[PDB]
Amino acid sequence: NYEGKTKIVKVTGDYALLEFKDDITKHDVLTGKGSICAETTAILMKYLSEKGIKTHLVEYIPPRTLKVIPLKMFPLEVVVRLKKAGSFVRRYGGAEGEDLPVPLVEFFIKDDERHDPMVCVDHLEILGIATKKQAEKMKEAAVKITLALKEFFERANFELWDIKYEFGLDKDGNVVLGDEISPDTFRLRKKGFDKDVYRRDLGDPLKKYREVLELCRSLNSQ
Amino acid sequence: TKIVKVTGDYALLEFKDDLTGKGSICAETTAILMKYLSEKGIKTHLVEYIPPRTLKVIPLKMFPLEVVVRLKKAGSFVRRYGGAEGEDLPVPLVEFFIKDDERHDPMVCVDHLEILGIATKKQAEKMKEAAVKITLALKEFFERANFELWDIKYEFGLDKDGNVVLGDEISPDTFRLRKKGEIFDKDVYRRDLGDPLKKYREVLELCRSLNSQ
Repeated sequence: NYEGKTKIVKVTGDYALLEFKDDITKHDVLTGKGSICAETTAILMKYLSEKGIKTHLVEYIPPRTLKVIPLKMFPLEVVVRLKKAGSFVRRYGGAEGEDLPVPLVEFFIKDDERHDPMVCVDHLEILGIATKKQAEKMKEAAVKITLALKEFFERANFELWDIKYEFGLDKDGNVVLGDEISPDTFRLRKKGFDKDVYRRDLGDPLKKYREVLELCRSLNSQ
Repeated sequence: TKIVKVTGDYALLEFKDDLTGKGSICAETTAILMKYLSEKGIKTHLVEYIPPRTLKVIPLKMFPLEVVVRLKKAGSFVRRYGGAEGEDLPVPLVEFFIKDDERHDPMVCVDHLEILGIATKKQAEKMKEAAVKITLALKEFFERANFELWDIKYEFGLDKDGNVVLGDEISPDTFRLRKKGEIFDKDVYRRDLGDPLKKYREVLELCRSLNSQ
């Protein structure tokens, strides 16, 4: 099968199973965190799929398993930034939290060894990782999804700072959103304080996850 | 290094040995390659070489960018993505780097240059095309003497009219050049480790010779 850092994938016949673990990356292991991420992923991806966006989710199998369609994944991490934060401020400066004029899409070769080096489309073509067409699809999908998700959390007055995606090809060569969608892959903040936020997070990390889930459940029932 | 100093309608770019005596060689090399590039239709800030270390150049508003063109996988390219050192690239690869020492000159794709206010798609786009042309013409130039260009770095700026122009210099300080069929030797690096100007001298003489010296 295959055991990654936060989840394990097991190919079962036609479909595949994706089990979310309780690990963290301040590495550790919070209890019930896998179930939380599995469910918010399933809620978010369901919302996306009924909109036409292709994702690998077939269904949610409580508590921490997702029935997914196999995909031939790209060794890539596609990040969309709506606001300046993280490695973005450390590389180009700016005000963490400042809005960008438009959504920024960045590619990173997923390679924990040499760490995850950034790449531009030209790189993907030369390294034969993806074609100019696939790359451009992934970019279009990433932004589409990012905006759709942005409007989603918007209903709750929460703002999406940035989020990371991973895509793959299904049995027909379609670009499909794989991986997950949870606090582990995106930075979401209250509409318009560092100290405070940092406090509860250090108090008990599982709190932001619980809050995100409840939030998704809430918006999901409307 | 070297120091630029405007002289009214033009500028004077003085190459300093900054501790050696390479500035003269570097200026002459830059003048020879940059002059050959011009007849190839490429636009550079070169007006003329004023021996032994100055260049009469047209004033330019420089882009805070180091644009790299790789012909073969080497240096930072293999470290980042692996692959065999010296392996030729299907097509030249252009990479952009912001000049920010405090931030370690982060790489930036086109969408960055624009979103960051550094350049426009059209400018970035243009620096790419030029960089590839210059590189190919330079690779061709050295192949006539059995030398292979591995990678090189250029800097561009905008002239008073606003178009992309090649700036800075072209010398051993900006490109990696090896003779085809070179087998690295321990004793050679070592002993010759006392003559830093050696590579500069051979390059300059290489260019003079090719310049139909």
